[PDB]
Parts: sequence; C-alpha cells; structure tokens
Amino acid sequence: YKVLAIETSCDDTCVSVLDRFSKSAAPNVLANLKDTLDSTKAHIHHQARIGPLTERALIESNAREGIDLICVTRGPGMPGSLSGGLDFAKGLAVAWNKPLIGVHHMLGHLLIPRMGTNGKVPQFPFVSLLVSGGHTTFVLSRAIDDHEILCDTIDIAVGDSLDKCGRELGFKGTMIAREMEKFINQDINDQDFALKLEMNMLSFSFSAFITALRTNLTKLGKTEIQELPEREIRSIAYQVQESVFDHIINKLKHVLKSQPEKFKNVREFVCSGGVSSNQRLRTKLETELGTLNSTSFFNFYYPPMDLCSDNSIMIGWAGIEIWESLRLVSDLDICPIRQWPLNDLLSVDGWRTDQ
Amino acid sequence: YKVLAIETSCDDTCVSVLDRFSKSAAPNVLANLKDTLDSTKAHIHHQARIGPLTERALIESNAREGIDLICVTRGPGMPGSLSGGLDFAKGLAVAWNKPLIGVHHMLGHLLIPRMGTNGKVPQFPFVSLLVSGGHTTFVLSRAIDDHEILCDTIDIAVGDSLDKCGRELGFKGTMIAREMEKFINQDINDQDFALKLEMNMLSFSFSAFITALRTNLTKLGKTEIQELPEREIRSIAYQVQESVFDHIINKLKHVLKSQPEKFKNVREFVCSGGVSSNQRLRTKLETELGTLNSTSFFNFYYPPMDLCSDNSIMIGWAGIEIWESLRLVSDLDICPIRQWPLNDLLSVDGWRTDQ
Ligand SMILES: [Ca+2]
Ligand SMILES: [Ca+2]
Ligand SMILES: [Zn+2]
Ligand SMILES: [Zn+2]
Repeated sequence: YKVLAIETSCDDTCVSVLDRFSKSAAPNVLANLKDTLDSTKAHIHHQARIGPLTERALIESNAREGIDLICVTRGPGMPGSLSGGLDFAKGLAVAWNKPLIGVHHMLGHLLIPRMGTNGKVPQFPFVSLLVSGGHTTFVLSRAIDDHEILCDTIDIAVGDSLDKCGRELGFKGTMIAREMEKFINQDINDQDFALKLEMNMLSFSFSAFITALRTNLTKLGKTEIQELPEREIRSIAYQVQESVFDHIINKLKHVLKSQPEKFKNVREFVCSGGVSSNQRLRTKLETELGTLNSTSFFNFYYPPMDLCSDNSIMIGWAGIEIWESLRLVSDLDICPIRQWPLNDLLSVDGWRTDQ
Repeated sequence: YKVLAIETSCDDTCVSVLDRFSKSAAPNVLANLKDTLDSTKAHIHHQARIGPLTERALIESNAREGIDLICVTRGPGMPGSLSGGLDFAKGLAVAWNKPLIGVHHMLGHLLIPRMGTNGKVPQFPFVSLLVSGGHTTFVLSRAIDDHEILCDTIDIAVGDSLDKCGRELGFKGTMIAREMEKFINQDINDQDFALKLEMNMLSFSFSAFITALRTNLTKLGKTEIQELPEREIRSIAYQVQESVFDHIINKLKHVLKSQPEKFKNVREFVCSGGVSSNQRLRTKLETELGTLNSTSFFNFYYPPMDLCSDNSIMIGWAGIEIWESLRLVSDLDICPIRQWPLNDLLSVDGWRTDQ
C-alpha cells in the first residue's frame, strides 16, 4: 500500500510516492515538482516532465515494484495538459497490474488538511474557505462525495486582485501579494491616517477593487507611486487589504446567519490557499465569526503552503479516502474532464467498485 | 526480449506483443486493433482504447512482466492523438524500468516487409512504392537511417483518387477502390471498346482524374450512371484505372532511366499499401520495368494487407532494427512530432545510445 500520485492540471508537474503503513497513519515518502518557465506550452511541458520526474521519484523512494495504487488528476483543467499525467498513469497501472483512481482536482484541496490526522481532526460536518490565486470559494462538506458551494467568485480571485492592485501601488516581485503584507507589517503604526481612502447571496466580486483604487487615487492628492512617501502608500495598502478582506468576512457572515441549519454541526473552519498566509485575514476571520451569536463556534485550521498550493500529495490522499471509505476505482478507459463539477464527482462515467 | 509495440497516429489504435526468440527470427505473439466509429474525436478514442487494449493484449500474450522493450509511434501525425500512445508507453517504460524507442510512422511501413525474413530478403540497397489511401511515394533506402524520396504525391493519394472517381461511376461500399477492380475482373472481355474515354520529375498528381472523368462523361453519350449498361461502365472503369496506373508507371520509368547510378545495386522492388492488392497494377509494374534496358533487374515483393495497413507490428519491427543495428533508445522526455521528416529521423532530439 504505497500510493503513486500525479498532478498535471495547471502549470505544476507533480509526482509523489506515499506510504500507508496502516489504516491509521500516512507519512509521505517522496514528492517532486517542476513548474512552467515563463518570461513553452503547458501540455508539452507536463508530457516531457512526467516520465523522468517519476523515475527519479521512484529511484529515490522505497521501490519501483512496491507501488499498490495509482492516483492521478482526472479533475478540472486543460484536457491536453492533464492527459499527460492520465495516459502516463494508465501506463503505470497496466504495467504493474494495479488500480487507478482518477481524482477531482478541487477534492484534493478540500481533503488535503485531513492527511496529517488520518481524517479525524477536520471532522466530516465542516466548512472551508479556499482563498488562492485561482480560487475564492466557501465550501461545506457533509461526506467525501457531498460538497456544497455556499459562496464563490464571479469575477477574479483574491491572489489576482491583490497582485493587480498591488502592482498599481509599486510592488513587482515574484509573489506580489505577500510583499504588500510585509510592507504594511514592517511598521503598522507609521501611516498617514488622514489619507481616508474610502471605497448577491452566494457570490464574491474582486475585479472592482483595482478600478476603485485608481478612481480613489485620481480623486485624492497624487497618483505617482514613485514620488509618494512610504507612510502614505502604507495607509493605502492597509485600506485596500482591509476592504478586500471585509468583503470576504461580510459574505461569510451573511451565509452563516442566513441558513444556520446547515451549520448546526460545524465545529471546524479550514482557510487554505495562498492568501491564508496573511496574518490580518486570519485575525479578521477569528474575531468576527467568534463574536456572532447565531453562528456556531469554530476551530480554525491553517494548512502549510506546500499542501495548499497545487501538489500531488492531495490527489494521493483523496484517492486513499475514496479507495477506503467509498471503495471505488476508476476504469482504464478514463479520459480528461475540462469543467468537471464537484457535485458531479460520482455521477460521471468511469467508476468501478473494489468491494 | 519481448517487444510491446503501439500505433496511435491516425484512426487505428494498435497494440502488439512480439517475440524475439533470437537475433535470426521474430514470430508475433499478440496483435490488437480498434478503429474510430464513423457515420467521436481520434485523440479521445486512442486515449480511451490504449489502456484496456494493452491489458487484454498482455493477458492473452505470454506475460505482463516478460516485456523487455517498449516501441511506440513518435512519427508523423496528430500530436494529441499520438500523445495518447506515447504518454502511455512512458508509463509502461517507467513502471517496468525498460527502454523506450520512439518510431517514425513511415519507417514502420518501409521496414515492415523485412520482419518475415529477419532483414535479409529485401536487401539494404532497395527501392519501394507506397501506394495507399493516404500515401503515394517512391522511396530508395540505402540503410535504416538513409531514405531518398524519389517521387511523391503533390495532390491526393491513389486510394482517394480511385474511391472519389469510382463514386462518380456508382460504387459506394466500405472499400470503394477494390470493388471497381472486382467489377472489371468479373468479365474483362465484355466491354464497349467503342467507348474511347481518352484523357515534374519527383511528383505525382491525382486530383485531376475525377475532374477529367466528369468532362469525358459530359462530352460522351450519357452521364447518368444508374441508366448506363454494365459493359459501358466497365470500359470506363478499365480506362480510368489504366490511366491512373499508366501515370505511376511513367513516373517510375522516368526516375529509373534519369538517374541509373542510384539504382546500380537495387535487386528488389517493394509495392506496399492498399492499392498493391490490385492484380493489374502488379502486372503493369512487372511488365514495363522488366523490359527496359537501362533499368536494373528487379524482384517484386507484395506484403500482406494486415502489415500494409496501419498496425503496431511494424513499429515493433523498426524499433528492433534501430535497437540492434543502430543501438539507440529514445529519452523519457520524448514528445510528439507532427510533421517529422524521414531524413530528420536521427537529427531531432530524443536519441540516447544503448551501446
Ligand atoms: Ca466504460
Ligand atoms: Ca533532453
Ligand atoms: Zn489548483
Ligand atoms: Zn499510415
């Protein structure tokens, strides 16, 4: 019971060998990642990486003959890109004569925080916020097959919104979003508070913030970010970050108080993704949700950045949960599904019982 | 030394397990084929077939652990379609820890008639005519890496030309071309001979024959094929087939007599493909080329229709020739090449020495 896992949906080519010692613990043997170089197609990249990225991951891992289950991403994404990992996984499966479990990409993200505790700590009736550079979704899980989208982005994601409006302020590094947070947190008190930069049910909107900041900048004193002093650009950065997060909080507060019947048994909140790394977002979440009466008490869990960002360990974990708790295996004639819905996880063709 | 071979370039999904008993003989263990149903994308078809088409081909064959070399089509064709076989072959290779040899599709066709005699009877300095529904090429091989295109189609192929102009005559079956030959050969003497239907260096042209037949039909008596008697449509079918073949012969006669230095050591002619099944084409080839003085004497070889039409056995054979006579193996980072030239066989990236 050594799980070979693959992630080939976006730009990250991931290969990870897991070790399931018993049905109570799951330490990770090996984990590889190769991202697309940018100033080369994603499908061609994955197709050229997967092969040599698995042999090295098998040479460095326990054994090449010790693999018992092959997990791969059948999930949402580019068909051509994820066919690279899928057809390769079929090749491993046929050659070793072992099962294949085609995993939903988003299911990996939602199930990943359960691996460390062997699906115990984030107990089945739970609620989750997926704040990344690509996602912005508020999901309620009732079981591994049941998932309810309570609030999702109709515009762009937080990562993009904070990176786009952050670029207007002057920041231009590798991870634009966190550099702004580090600038605000270098000296939180030294700000020009005088610079008052002041700006349906199941939806989030972010594409307006960049447009609203530019109008706020043209109305107020100066627009030239290069000439602007450090204290003034810090009161702007604080206020933009405050408004972006106030919108998320206000929509989570709206969801919880509107239908508390769905949240009667939720005892754990999971904030996963790139933006979860923000200490203000964390403190805002824990402050507001913990004081409201109608809202049920929570226990906030912030997973590591390695597991949060697209990796293969999550596919290997979600596959473990499906092979064990549902006892299902994907058919060998499996094909990529571009816009595979999460509720349409077991409705679509390809499932075969192992029980 | 059991070769797993794959063909996923066009519409035929092929998987074949070969048995190399010694470096003197090569009997074929298993061979599978699944073609695209037509009134479903070719890439999606190959991607869904390859997996289950290999497991059954491995269950019915000798063993699943007995495979020593993995041959696959890297050759010309649809990138998405042939990625299905390639990524799958990588999966087998990585899993079994065995070599991979990415084969040129056209090299399979040219090398296939050597398998039965273990590369002896069609001796190295040879000339070949590839007359199929997709090809119409006159190739000279000097070694397995050296190939000279002496005459090729600039329009459409013989198979298409005979099927398109045959359809104008009334035939509408599964294999249109051969049905016309069978109609001409049912009673070759009963024809209306009075119906005289009368119609640069390295090139063949066929798209003109259909247009020239229609003009010949409008000029002569009647066009309505339904009302037309069987004897008259037989003199048309004979004359169209005679003109199509006379053009091929005249261009082969031109090539040989223009540069006889290239043909000083050629002792064998190989006519392979769908149109090679025609007895008149065969008799025309053997008559004309055998009476001309400047042209070197030939020994005509007509391979079976199974090996001629797109299959995986040829990839497994061409791979055997490359692994043995050249001692080369393709790298695991291999990717599909859409318009891979035959002279650019070893010039392109991906080759690694096994010696
Ligand atoms: Ca099926
Ligand atoms: Ca290379
Ligand atoms: Zn993702
Ligand atoms: Zn072909």
